[PDB]
Amino acid sequence: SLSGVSHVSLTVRDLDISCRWYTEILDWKELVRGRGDTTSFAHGVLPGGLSIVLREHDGGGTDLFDETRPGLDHLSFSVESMTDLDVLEERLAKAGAAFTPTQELPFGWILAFRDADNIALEAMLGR
Amino acid sequence: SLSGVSHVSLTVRDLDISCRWYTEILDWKELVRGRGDTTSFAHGVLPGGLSIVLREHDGGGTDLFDETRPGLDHLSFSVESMTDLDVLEERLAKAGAAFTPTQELPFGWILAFRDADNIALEAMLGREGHHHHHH
Repeated sequence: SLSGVSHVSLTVRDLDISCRWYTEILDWKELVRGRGDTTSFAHGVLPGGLSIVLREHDGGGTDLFDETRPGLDHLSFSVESMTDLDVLEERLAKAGAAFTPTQELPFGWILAFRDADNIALEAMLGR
Repeated sequence: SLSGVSHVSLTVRDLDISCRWYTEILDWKELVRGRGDTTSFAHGVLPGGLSIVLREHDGGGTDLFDETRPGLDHLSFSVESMTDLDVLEERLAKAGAAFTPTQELPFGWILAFRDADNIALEAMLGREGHHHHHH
């Protein structure tokens, strides 16, 4: 049957800028780079093994991510301990990224942040 | 350390339509639906454990899924056997959904399809180290 996620492909405004951001913030490791007919991409993997492909589409506007547009509302990553969240907050702050400090909720702790294109991301330590 | 995807929250034009679509196509099972500040949501889980939250924004439904816009380009699921792909194609066809026949590639087989909001999805089966091409 269906097991899980093979990989998530995210559209970014500037490949290079996003590659650096994901590398610095989430330890994303670029494996290969490439060029499509109307796009440029970078396939990378996060600690834990999750595959994340960043894709820049030709002649894209300046337009940022918008939760109200069909597609991604937000992507939530699972972490192993509170330390992971502390480290993320430290990296986010140092990069001057937008983020709301870890909040404790009924089902766990959530750290909500935004990438270089305002894409809504979260890191959660579940109970 | 980061350990993968906790869950994926998708923005959809019509919550009810999407719930039925995901239930019927991917055996998504709704665990609870509620109301947020400016949204309606339904949290469900897929076979294999992946959590998917469907979310309808009160002020949404005017723009279309557009992979050229920041956010999701496409979401690819891992499947265990060819039969999983065969079943998906059958369901997609029966439902009159948008999809292309499963394609055989060097490193595996991929079934590309769209949900009710045209969001780009894929089902993937690996080749190397398996015997799916030996039957």
